[PDB]
Formats: sequence, C-alpha cells, structure tokens
Amino acid sequence: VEVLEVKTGVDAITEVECFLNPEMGDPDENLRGFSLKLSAENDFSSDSPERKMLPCYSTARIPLPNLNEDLTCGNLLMWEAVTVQTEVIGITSMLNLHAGSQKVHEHGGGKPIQGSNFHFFAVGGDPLEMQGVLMNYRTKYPDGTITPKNPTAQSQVMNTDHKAYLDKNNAYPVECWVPDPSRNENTRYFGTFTGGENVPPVLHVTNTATTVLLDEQGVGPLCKADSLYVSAADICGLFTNSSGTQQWRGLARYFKIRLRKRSVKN
Amino acid sequence: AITEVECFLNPEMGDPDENLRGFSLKLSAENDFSSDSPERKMLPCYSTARIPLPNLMWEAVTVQTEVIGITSMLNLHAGSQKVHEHGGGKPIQGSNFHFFAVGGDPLEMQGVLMNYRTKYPDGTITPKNPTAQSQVMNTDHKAYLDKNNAYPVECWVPDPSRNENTRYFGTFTGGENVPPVLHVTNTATTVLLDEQGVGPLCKADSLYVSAADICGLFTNSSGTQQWRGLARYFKIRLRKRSV
Amino acid sequence: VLEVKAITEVECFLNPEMGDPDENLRGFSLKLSAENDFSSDSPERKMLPCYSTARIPLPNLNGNLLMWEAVTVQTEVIGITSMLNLHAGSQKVHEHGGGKPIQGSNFHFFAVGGDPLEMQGVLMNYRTKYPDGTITPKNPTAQSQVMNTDHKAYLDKNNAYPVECWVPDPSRNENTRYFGTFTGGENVPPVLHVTNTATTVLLDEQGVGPLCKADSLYVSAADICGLFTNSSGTQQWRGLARYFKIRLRKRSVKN
Amino acid sequence: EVLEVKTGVDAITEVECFLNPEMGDPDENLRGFSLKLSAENDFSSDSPERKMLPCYSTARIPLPNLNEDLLMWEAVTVQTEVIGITSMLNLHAGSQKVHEHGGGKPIQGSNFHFFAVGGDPLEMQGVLMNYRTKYPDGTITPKNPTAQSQVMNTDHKAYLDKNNAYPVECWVPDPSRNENTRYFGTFTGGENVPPVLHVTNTATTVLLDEQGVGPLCKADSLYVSAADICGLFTNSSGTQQWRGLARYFKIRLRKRSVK
Amino acid sequence: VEVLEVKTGVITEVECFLNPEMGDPDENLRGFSLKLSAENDFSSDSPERKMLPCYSTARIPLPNLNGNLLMWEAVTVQTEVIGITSMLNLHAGSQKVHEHGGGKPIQGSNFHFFAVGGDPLEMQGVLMNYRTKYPDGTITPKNPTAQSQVMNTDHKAYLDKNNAYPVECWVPDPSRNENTRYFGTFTGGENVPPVLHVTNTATTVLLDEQGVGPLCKADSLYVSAADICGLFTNSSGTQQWRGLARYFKIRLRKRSVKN
Ligand SMILES: [Cl-]
Ligand SMILES: [Cl-]
Ligand SMILES: [Cl-]
Ligand SMILES: [Cl-]
Ligand SMILES: [Cl-]
Repeated sequence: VEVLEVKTGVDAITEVECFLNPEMGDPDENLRGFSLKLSAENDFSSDSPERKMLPCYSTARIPLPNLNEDLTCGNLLMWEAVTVQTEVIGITSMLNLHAGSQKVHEHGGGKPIQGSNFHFFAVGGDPLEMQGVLMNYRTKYPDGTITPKNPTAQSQVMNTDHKAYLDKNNAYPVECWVPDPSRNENTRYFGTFTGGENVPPVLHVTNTATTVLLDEQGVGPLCKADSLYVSAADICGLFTNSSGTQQWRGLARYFKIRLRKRSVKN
Repeated sequence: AITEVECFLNPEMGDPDENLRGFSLKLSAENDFSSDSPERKMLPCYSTARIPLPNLMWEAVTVQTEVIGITSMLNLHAGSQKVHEHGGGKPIQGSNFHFFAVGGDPLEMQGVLMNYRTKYPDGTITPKNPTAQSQVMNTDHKAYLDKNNAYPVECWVPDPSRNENTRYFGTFTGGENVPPVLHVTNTATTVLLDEQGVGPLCKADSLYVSAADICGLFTNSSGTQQWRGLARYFKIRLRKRSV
Repeated sequence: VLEVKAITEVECFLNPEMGDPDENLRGFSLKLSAENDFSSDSPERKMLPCYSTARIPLPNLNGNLLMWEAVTVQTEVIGITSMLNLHAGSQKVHEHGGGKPIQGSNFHFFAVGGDPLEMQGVLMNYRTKYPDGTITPKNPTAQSQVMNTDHKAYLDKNNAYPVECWVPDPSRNENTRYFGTFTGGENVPPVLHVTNTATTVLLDEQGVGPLCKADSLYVSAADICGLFTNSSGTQQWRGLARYFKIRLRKRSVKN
Repeated sequence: EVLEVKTGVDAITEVECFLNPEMGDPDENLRGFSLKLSAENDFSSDSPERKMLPCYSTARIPLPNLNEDLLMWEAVTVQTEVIGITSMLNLHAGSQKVHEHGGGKPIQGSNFHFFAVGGDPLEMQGVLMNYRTKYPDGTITPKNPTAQSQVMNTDHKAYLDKNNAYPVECWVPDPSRNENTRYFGTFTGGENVPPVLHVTNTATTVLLDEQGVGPLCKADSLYVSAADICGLFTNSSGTQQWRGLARYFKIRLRKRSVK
Repeated sequence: VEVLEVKTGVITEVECFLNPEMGDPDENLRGFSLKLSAENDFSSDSPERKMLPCYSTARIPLPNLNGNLLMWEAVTVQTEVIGITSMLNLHAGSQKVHEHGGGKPIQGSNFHFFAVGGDPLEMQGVLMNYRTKYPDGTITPKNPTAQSQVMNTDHKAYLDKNNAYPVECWVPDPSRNENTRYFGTFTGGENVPPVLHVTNTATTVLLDEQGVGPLCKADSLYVSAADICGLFTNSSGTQQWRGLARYFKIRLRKRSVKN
C-alpha cells in the first residue's frame, strides 16, 4: 500500500495504490494462491465443504489523511474517489505447463488452467454491501467462514435476511455472496462470472485504461471516516493436477485510485 | 416529482420439492412428439409482479437490473456430477435465457411451440387449440403475462407487434456446453424513453416487471439434469407526467 | 427524387419455409441425408429450406409523382424460447440426461425493398440435381461453385428458392437493404436477441430509403436456427417466423 | 504532395468486381476447393502439391485515363463481402456424416479472410511455418529461405503481382510498406472453428487516412486483393479440403489534385 | 522533467521488426520452443532453457536534439503480429486430426503483448510454483517464497536483456511504467483458437491524459513484446510453443522540457 500526496491545496489529488492478494484457501504453506482440491458429488443433505476449499472475497480498508482540523465548521472536507485503474497481476504464470498439471494427452504438455471463473472489484467509501445466495441452503459451512445465517429453501433464490458488509478479509466465501444492487450508494462494483468446464480465461492488462467512479451527478464515492475500501475476487479457473484433482487458482489485483477533496455540509 | 421503486423478482423454475427452490424437476428426454406430456414442475415459467404506485401519471424513465446470486454456481462440491475421476463437480452450463421487461401494462406475449402436440399440465397457461402453424406463427396465440408461475418460458415470447407501453429485452443462447456469462455492476442504467422521449406510462397507477433467467442445466451425479434459475433485481426511476 | 412530403406503418409476420416434411412438422425440414457423391446428389424437396418472401401492396398515390419511401424497420425472430423444450423428440445428451438442444449451422437474414430481392447463385456442388418445385441456378458449371454471373434471380416466389443456392446480390439491390449472418459448424450455439427498442434505419447516404416503385413493398427472410437431433440420431433444420414493422413516408419524384 | 479534392462533372467514379477464390482447384469439377490435405510430413520432407495450396487472388482495375503529365483518382470507400456463404448449408453432398443417421459435417476449422484496396500492388512479407518446405512449380514463395524465415527475414519482400501464385501460407501483407494501400485481415485457427460471415449492402469501409487521403491510383490503376479460406470440408473418407469463396468489391473514387 | 510545449516546424518515424524468443531448440526450429514436459512435481520442477519463451526487447537509438532542452516524444504506434497465415500450413509436422485428415492447427494458450516507452519496461514477478528451479541464462525472481505465487513486491525487474526474462515469470508492472505504455491479452486453455487481426489502418495513441507521450529521456526508445501464438502438436504427440515476430512503427515528435 502507498498513499501519495501528488498535489496539495484546494485541487489536491492523492493517489492510493495497493495490491490485494487473493484468498483462494491456501491449503498448505507452499500452495499460496490455490484452494484445497475440490470434492464432488456430495448430497445436498450432507454437503460440508472444508475451509481451505472455499475461495473468499478479498478486502482492505485504507486509511486516508485527515482533512478537517476544526470539526465544528459548517463545511467539512472528504476524500472523493474519482478514478480507478486496476488489473489482475501474474496472468502469464499460467504459461507454466511443466509443473504439477495433468498432461493433455500422452507426451503432451500440462493442461492449462481453465473452467469457471469470476473477476470482480469494488471501490467505495463504505464497506461493500453484499446479498447472500446459496446453491444449496443446507450446506454446512466451516468454522472461519461467514455465510448466510438461518438459511431456508428461499435462500437458494432471494432471501432478504442475508445482508452483510464485506468487513473481514478471507471470510466471506465467494459462492455464498454477491454485491447487493439494492444498496451500495457509496460504492461502485463491477463483476463478470463465466461458468463451464472448459471456459478459457481471457485477461487483459494495460496501464492506459481508467474507470471513472463518478455517478450521474458527477460525485464519486465519499470516504467516510477517511476510509477507502477496496474489494476483489479473481478466481481464474481450475488447475488440474496430475492425479486429476482440481484446485481453484487466484491472482492478486492491483488498484490505483485517484482522490480529490470534496467540501460537504457538516 | 421523481420516485424510485425496487423489487427482487424470484425465478419460477418449477421447484420440485420444498428443498429444491430455484431448480426444475429433472428433465425427461426422447418423448415422441405424439406423446409429450411434461410435468408441471419440469417447466420454468415467466416471473412477473405488479408494483402499486402513489396516486398526472407515473412515467418509467430508467431501469437498473441484474441477476442475483451468480457466484452460487462456484459451489462445485454439492450434488453435481464429477467432470472426471478425482475431479470437482460439473458447472451449470447449457441452454439459457435472460429476459426482463418494464411496463405500464402487463407484458403482451405471442405463443410459439416446438411441438404443437405437446400436452401441457394443469396449472400452466399455454396456447389454446394449437395447430401445426403454432410451430411457426399462429396469430391466435396472444396472452398477457397476468399470472406469476403459470406461463411456461418454452411456450411464449414477448410480442413485438404489441407492447406499445412496455420495453423488453432478452437473449437466448442454446447448446449443451454453452458457458453462462453474467455481469454485475451498479453503474449500468437502461433508459426506457422512446424516440419521442416518452417512457412507459403507468395506466392504473401500476408498474409491471417481468423476467426469465434460466442460467443453464445442473447435472446430478446420476446424470440427470435440472434447470437452475436466479432472482432478478429491478430499480426503476419514475417521474410524474400530465396527460 | 425530390422532396419528402403522409406517414404509414405496415407490419407482417413472415413464416419460415424449412421444407415441412409432413403436416405435423411445419417449421422443420425433412431429415438430412449425408455423404451423397457430388456426381449423384439429388436432394428431396422437403429437405431444402427456402427463402421466405411477401409483397405488401400499398395505396396508389398517382410531371411529378408520389411514392412510398421505406424509412425504418423493426424486425425480430419469433419463438426463440421454444428451443427450451428438451423433452420432445430430441436425443438424450447422455444416459438419464435431458434432450439435446437445437444447435449447429444457422443463417439469419432479412431484407426490405421497393423491388424484389435480387440474388446471386452459388453452389457447393454444381452437379447437384435439385427437385421439382425449386428454382435453382440454370445451366450451372464448375464456376458456379465460385462466382458465375449467369446466376441472377429475383426472389419472386415464396418457398421456391433454396437457401443453399442463393445469396443476396451486392452488385445489385439498389432499392433494397439487406442484412444477413451465417454461422457454420457442428455444435455452434444459437444466439438470438429480442427487444422492441431496436430500429434499423433504411435511408442511404442521401437520406433516401427504398422507394416502392409500383406501390409494392417487399419483405424477405431466412431464419434457419440450427439442427434438431432426433432420438434415432437423424437431424432436421428448424426455422422460425420473422416479424417486420416498417414505417413509410410519401416522397416526391420526377417522372 | 497532396492538394485539394477536385469536384465538378465526372469528378466521381465507382468500380466493382468479383474476385474468384484460388484454393487449388484439384480437378475440373472441384473449383473453389483445394486438393485433399496431407498431414505429418517431417519438416525435412515437406513437399506440398500445387493444387493443395490456396493462393491470394488479385486483379488490376483500369480507371478513366487522367493526364500523368495534375489529377489522380483517390479511393475513398469500399463495400465488400464474401459471396455464396449459404452454399455451406448443403450438408447432403460429399461430407462425412456427423454420426450414424446424421447429416453431413459442416465446413469448419481454420479460416482466413482478407482484402486490400490500393493504387499500387499489395506489398507482402514472407513468413514460413517450415523454412525447408519444398514448394511446387507454379508458386512464388520466399526465395532461398533460412531458419530466420520462420520468424522475420527482411529479404522476403514481394508484390502481389500475379493471381493464383502466391500461397496464403507463405505471405502476409507488409505493415512496413503499403503507404498507398489499405488492407484488412483476420486469421482464426482451430479444428472446430465456426465460420462467421456477415453480408449487407449498407456497410462501407472508409479508405481515408488520418489526413483525409485515400489510396492514390498511380497510373489510373486500382488494385484489389483477397483471400477467403472459409474452413475445411470433410469428405466421408475423412479427408479434408480447403473451401473458399469469391469476394465482391465496390470502390468509390474521386479526383484529387496533386503536385 | 517538467514538460513544456511541443516544438513545431519542419516529426520522424522509427520502425522495428522484433523477433520472438520462444527458446529455439535447434538451428531449424527458430520460432518454436523445445517440446513441453508435463507433470513435474512442484518440488522437482527444473525447466530446460530452450523450453521457456522469453520477452523480446530492443533499444532504438536516437540523436540528441540539443534553459529549455528538447527530447523525442513517442506519439503513436502501429503494430501487428507478422506471419499469421503461416499457421495455414497443416501439411508439415503436425499430428493428423483423425485418420486421413489434415494436420492439427496451432491452438491453445496464447499471450500477445507489446510496450513502447522511453525507459526499459518495468516488470513484476509472479510464479505458478515458487520452487521452480530455473535454468542458467534466464533471469527470474530472486529468493522467491510462497508469497511469490501471489504478490511479492520484492520481485521488481527491468526488461534490460533480450531472450532472458521468461514470459511465465514476469508481467508488466502497473505500479511503475510511468514512461511506458503497455498492452497485453492472455487467453488460456487447451483448445483455444488463435484469433489474429492485421491492418495498416489501426494506430494506438501513446499520449496520456495530459497529452504527453513517452519521453526518450536518454535519447533511446524501447520496444518490448511477447507473442506466443499457441501450441504446435507434433505427430508424436509432443507440443511446442510457436511464436511470431512483431512489427512496430512509432511516430515521434520533438518536445521541449525544462533542464
Ligand atoms: Cl445472513
Ligand atoms: Cl392462445
Ligand atoms: Cl440462373
Ligand atoms: Cl523472397
Ligand atoms: Cl526479483
């Protein structure tokens, strides 16, 4: 994390940068960035996934410099997030087809990472707000995860009881939660899910691409209590081991966020 | 002057028992066209809701919408057939349909059938007195989407010759191995204004939302297959217009 | 072509013409044969999808004259959700599985003009012996497998011009606008969109749309959605109807 | 040096043509196809037959004669599409059944669609899969290639100056040249690649560069070039042949003043 | 440097064809990698040097232009992959798709990347397997840990040597590269079709949001690339990366700066 006062004064611009690590499970000390091997074919009535098999959302709160020296003034200053540049880091590491992966056929190279993937990021001045949805409401989730409380069959579609803040890194399983479009007035989020056994990962990098965070009235997220929130999930696909077992692979996400000072009423 | 309303519309995939809400009954295959009698719980239907408004007319101006719970398909540990020996479960994939409508009147639909001789089960509303022409265009088959969980998706499409007071959007992608591709963002808005700058006008102080979101097929360990659907969120901005 | 002068709307649903092998299978073709030698390729009539077309008469408005000018079209394929019936007739994807979706080669095409669509003949196999009731390239040669300029036709009859023999002619059609997409392959997914919010403008670079020459408006289409695979393994083309809503205006022209 | 566009009577013209594909044409009945594909030749003994090799198509269109000593014809737009795309809906003839009782296999697999419009012949750069390929009489291929010819060897410069002679697998348009040509190509490779081809008489490609100047036709000649390999046709035996289709061009030109 | 106005008056272009560095296992297999190994345990993963594609780079020298000084500024780049049609050779080396069929197209995982800057490309290391033992002649992350499989900020490198930095080890660094523009797309998968476009009508603008392009502060311009097109499958079943050269044409102008 770096917080840089690029310019000071009324038109002050501060740039925050950070690399958010993925939280795929990390089943042992040497497989950081991967999940535990996937189980299959568990009956809905006895589906008890292991902690390290479940990728979770990544998140961090980044403290910003205090702007208000007199807290009793009629007008106070807040940091306002105006743009974000972001990309997934280490995509070329998937070109290692010599280590660990099942050969595609006899005498062939290793099988590329492929299959279902999810790429998501958010930037806001409050924690990202999430809605819970489950494949199977009777899944017994493991200690260390935070998942929908008292789920019912309705939790497999929409159960409005399942509201949460993404307020803990490596705790909210990606399979249980989505960003909540009925809330998040102070966050911009973006995600794409692509499902399937053989789905090719497609990932772009460039330092020339910027996303604008301003709403239709020209206001970006406002950093409450001088806190900027970054969230991500970048499940790149499934790594298939020589044995045939499969593990999720994730990669870190870079953020560069440009902020300006907005005057608001107390 | 301006008001916003929102709704989470649940999918109606069939719901074969109390536990399998959001899924259909397992799919039958290979019925002859002359003896095709599908069970009610096997047929996804269109979802719809009528949203009352404060009582000039309310004009629908924009809609924000997205499919809810897409990441739930990352549960590959529960119920699904292994992709190979020692491998994880098979992702939901295959034919899918994503559709929504916003209107001041119920959605107007036209009936088209794969097989006109299909015997549809009690509880569904399907084209009446179908003929072979019902497999192409039979203009007799007009309906209003006036009941939730009743009009099967396979029997009905939005009618482009009507719907003067509704805007609708859908995409059908067919095939066994088709990957679901779903995007979420709170930064996308669809403007509902026509070329004259006029949106859907809510006739009896009612706003109509409609959806179908069949995400693909879930393959059980045994090889059987079931539709999986997801709820759809709507946030509609309305303004008052005099008439 | 002088000033614009007033406004009328026509709409039509054009049925597909996939072959219709019996009275129950409207919208399908006869099952496909395979592996006919080029020297003995005699397709049956009901196996061959043809272009759909209709002529829509308009009011007769007549030194100068007035003509109906086509300005915009809204069009879409009708019944796309019918392909979610995987219980009827289709081969199971595997044991205990649902039926196989319609998929594979598809062609989606429409045209709007004030003359019949002008077409160019091109054939896979020039030696194909086409059946009675079809209108195909006359006196074809090896060159008819590439470009043979002899093969000019008007789409002047419904359910007669096989889709496999004919394409819209880009060297002609001055008074028609046409649009088509061919996607080929064994397992290609059908992808079809619907919305009543999309309009195709028919005006050319000078703001002039198709002009209905003898008070007739022409619509044409082909919407082969893919192949339907029966339990036996036999395959049939499946097609769907196309809707047209065309807005016209009155235009002054010199005689 | 380019001056003002010239307007007036006869300052505009339009030309059109159809360019036939050059896929090999293995016998008198198989126009538009290649000879069946061989496979698995060692790089040291790779001798493709003439009729197995698709070649670029090209033609020169004469324009109304302007005095070369000052005006030149300037190509402004081109309308172009592939002709006969629906012919691939013939699945009854020649093609291997997809399975027992099934229809024939569609044409699919690797494909290349390319066109160019210019006031000079298209300038090409040679690149080879295998520098040791022994090309047959009747083809013009990179001369005296080396191992470097499998990547970039700048000796391999050629003009597309002969129809049905330059194999598509040996040559690409040269981005370091072609100051007076606009070219456009897409290669898609793979066994099962679906052909995707659009037609419409409403789409135009503008040939003007960033200064608003199109190709200038040197001696009242317009050069058109194309390659449209649509995929592989699979015979019932399992053998495979390239299938190609003709391309139509309609080019609009204007007179431009020069010095 | 404080950037002042563009120096106007009676702009230059430089160009380069940058060769791919796929490993080149012998004198005849320029542009390919060594055959790919598979299934090496993470604890004993020792790739041979000729199996590892590396980033390509070149330095283009420029003449010095000199209170206010002048520097060359890169405004636009035209770039494309060279030799894409070479993949239509399905007769040489590749395994037949089925009995009596043609050869298997190049397909599978591919990466296409370029950069243009006034300093060498700045890179960040990320590994599939931190315990990989890389071969002599490669430059790879130093003292990697488990954290090196996600983000380890210690792994910073300059692309300061051609055919040395393995593609699999390094990515352009978005936290640096203030004076370079880079662009890349990774497409992974066993059977991914290559899709490659060529046209001389496409230009990438290298100006930033203030209208300033990369500045050649030490009178040098840097081009960098990786173009792994896919995997070639030999008749034996073995697989090799295939790469192709990348063309660059960069338009430069003179920019005044404060000393
Ligand atoms: Cl909860
Ligand atoms: Cl009815
Ligand atoms: Cl004829
Ligand atoms: Cl040469
Ligand atoms: Cl390092």
